[PDB]
Amino acid sequence: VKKLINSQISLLIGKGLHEFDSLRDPEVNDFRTKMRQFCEEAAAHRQQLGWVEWLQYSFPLQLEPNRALLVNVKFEGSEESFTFQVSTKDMPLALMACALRKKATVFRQQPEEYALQVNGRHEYLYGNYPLCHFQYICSCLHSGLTPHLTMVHSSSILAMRDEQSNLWSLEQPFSIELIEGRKVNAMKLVVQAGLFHGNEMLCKTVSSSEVNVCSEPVWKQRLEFDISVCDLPRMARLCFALYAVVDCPIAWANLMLFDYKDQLKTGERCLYMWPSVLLNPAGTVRGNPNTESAAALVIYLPEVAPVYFPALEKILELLREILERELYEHEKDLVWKMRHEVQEHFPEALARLLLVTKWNKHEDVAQMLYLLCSWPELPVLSALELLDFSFPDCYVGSFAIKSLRKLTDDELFQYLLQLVQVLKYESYLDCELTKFLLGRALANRKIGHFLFWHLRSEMHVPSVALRFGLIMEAYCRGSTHHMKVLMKQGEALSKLKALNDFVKVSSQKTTKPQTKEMMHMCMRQETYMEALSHLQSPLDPSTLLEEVCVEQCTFMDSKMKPLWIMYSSEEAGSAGNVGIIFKNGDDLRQDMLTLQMIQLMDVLWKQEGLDLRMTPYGCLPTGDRTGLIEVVLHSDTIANIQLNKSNMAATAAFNKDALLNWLKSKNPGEALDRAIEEFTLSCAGYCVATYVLGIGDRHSDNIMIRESGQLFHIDFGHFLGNFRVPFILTYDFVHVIQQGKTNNSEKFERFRGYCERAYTILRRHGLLFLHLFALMRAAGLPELSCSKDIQYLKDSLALGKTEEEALKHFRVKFNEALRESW
Ligand SMILES: CC(C)n1nc(C#Cc2cccc(O)c2)c2c(N)ncnc21
Repeated sequence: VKKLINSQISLLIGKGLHEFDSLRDPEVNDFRTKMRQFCEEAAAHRQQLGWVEWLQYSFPLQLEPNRALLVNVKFEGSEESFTFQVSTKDMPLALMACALRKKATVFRQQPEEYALQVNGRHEYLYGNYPLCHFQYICSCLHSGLTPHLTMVHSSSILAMRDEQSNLWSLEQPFSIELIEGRKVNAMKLVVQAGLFHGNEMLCKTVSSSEVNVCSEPVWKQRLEFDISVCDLPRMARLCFALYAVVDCPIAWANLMLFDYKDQLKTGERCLYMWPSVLLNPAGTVRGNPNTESAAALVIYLPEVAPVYFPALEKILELLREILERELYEHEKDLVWKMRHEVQEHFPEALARLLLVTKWNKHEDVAQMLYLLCSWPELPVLSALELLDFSFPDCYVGSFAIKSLRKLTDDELFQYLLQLVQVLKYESYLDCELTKFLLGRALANRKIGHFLFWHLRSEMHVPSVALRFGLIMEAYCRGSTHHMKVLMKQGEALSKLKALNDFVKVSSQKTTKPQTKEMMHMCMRQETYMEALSHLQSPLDPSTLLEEVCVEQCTFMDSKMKPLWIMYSSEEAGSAGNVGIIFKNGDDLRQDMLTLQMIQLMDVLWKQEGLDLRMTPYGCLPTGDRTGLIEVVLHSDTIANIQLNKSNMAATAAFNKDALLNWLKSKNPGEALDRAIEEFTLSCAGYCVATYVLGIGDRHSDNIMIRESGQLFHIDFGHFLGNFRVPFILTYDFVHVIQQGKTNNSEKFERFRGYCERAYTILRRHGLLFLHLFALMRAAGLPELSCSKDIQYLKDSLALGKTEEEALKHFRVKFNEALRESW
């Protein structure tokens, strides 16, 4: 059985556990040891949780950032239900007392024993919050549906919990021996090295002699460095580039100069190199695993007598403000002199001072650290900054995790994406960020859910395979039940990948009706119906994907021929009628990120009382150029609506009418105004989000509308202006805002306000978006690479100007956009 588990993990994580031993690497060993233990202690705790505490682990609350409503409640072991009238202000408990009072009458005769389930979902309503505060009641009110819930008893939830059981001496210059290499090229070879502490180098770089592009090369030279050894900061990273010349790059490689156990390194090292596009401090510090086909440099670290980085005990012994909101040489000096007054009077300026400290003078690091040890904790926003590669020092990083523990789960969920990329910044395997992420992930099943997919989705990337594999194993050890649930998911994705391949081939030999019919047959096979049914949606674990409606599944006509898969649930009703789209052949990362940034805007907007009726649909990469998109139902592209067909509700005299005629046929009588309002509001959000993010190549095929009026965008392969992308106002939306009328500045100008509010709200959190993109640089995304891309955001938010100017500027942009509307 111990064998079984091991083998299911191997299958889950897409790499086999045997490959971890094979390496004969004790760092991997220790990581595997320490992390298993830690994780197992987390599951121990979980099986003693109170029933309510268990619910908070497994089904965390889905909350919003007087008036009457109708609710259906029912009990578990019965089909009989009651419909109570209540107030949106009422707590869940009030409902639960109704229900039981009704039960005790029809059945002829204790609220807190209970939680309410959303029917057909992994979703529960509990806590002291007005019904209307829950996303589910909230949502129910817009669409006009009546919430449906089930009284679940404490014994029934405990039954669930149950089921789920498992030093200063050395003053001479630093040097290595460059010895030999083993690749091929066209013309002379040369090497280049520099000692880096993150971005900043710690001395001028040095070089090789010229060696003809021959071998198999052999240098046997001490490369000597412009820095004394006793100065090397703890996170000294030594970086090599190998290229050729008469500039043509070939390979790079980095290593940490101390091992993971603080011991400085000697003697000889063989270096398996990574392929080129010249010196790459940001690259990983682990060798290329394709040792067969890769160039391997050999070097010799010269045993300097063991030696350890000194323990913290030892380190403990050993016109200001105007600039303080990129500073000159002297400006830096003042800051450093004032460092105690910075700690005492401006603790939030920690970062600007870290960047002034002299990472290549050991004495100064010792003093900086000495301050950091009594530095007050910082706001979440400031902590997010300290995580950047600009702050390699492990003592700073630890302080940043410390400051970040106060992240709520919802906040944590919000920035999870970037915290995983940051892992790519880590120099060793056992690190503060990992324990944190795994700890928080073992405390919340939703966090656990997404950490795992973020990790699984990158197992094809050689530079991260081992790091991520090791983490997913650890999670598994501390959550056997959840591992079974995710295999269920991966098994489904496995089938879609085979089904999607069939469809690509098929669709090149035959007609779309013919191919759809074969898909349906292939899906009807026992192995498929079994693998595609009765799972949690990898896009949102609280969504249950029950029986797949084969007759309703099909495929899109785009290049990669993505799949459209529908699902139903008798137990959830019309709420269990959800759909997912499988796509294989494209990078979904960029789209995912884009979608997370919109969702965040909507959060920030909502927090200031502005609801722009956004449609933040799920989009989740799962594997190599594979992942999942959420089906938004009851929607159609602008392009389709505008085909202006015959024998349709919507055919007018003028192509400009069609889209409004469409809103009309979906919304009879009085209800047309609501839809125009939902259209106007969402239209403003998308105009701002696309403008702020530099998204372009909007056109009527990749914009959609829901029957409610809500407009939203799909298919984002381009942001940050990577084809200055102008703000866009499309004439036919403008026509819808203006309720069909030629002139209507009352409706058109309310629309401008929506835009200006939305825009100015995001400037207030400009720095949260700058920090988040700074951390996304670790993703390797082609369109998020250098400083020019972040500048793009600097300029779109006018984050350097006062709010008078930015708003004035924005107003010129919007006007310009109007000119372009006919
Ligand atoms: C109607 C078609 C065009 N369509 N396409 C939809 C879609 C997509 C998508 C989103 C981001 C990236 C990407 O490549 C594709 C879609 C959806 N999500 N919900 C409802 N209908 C949808």
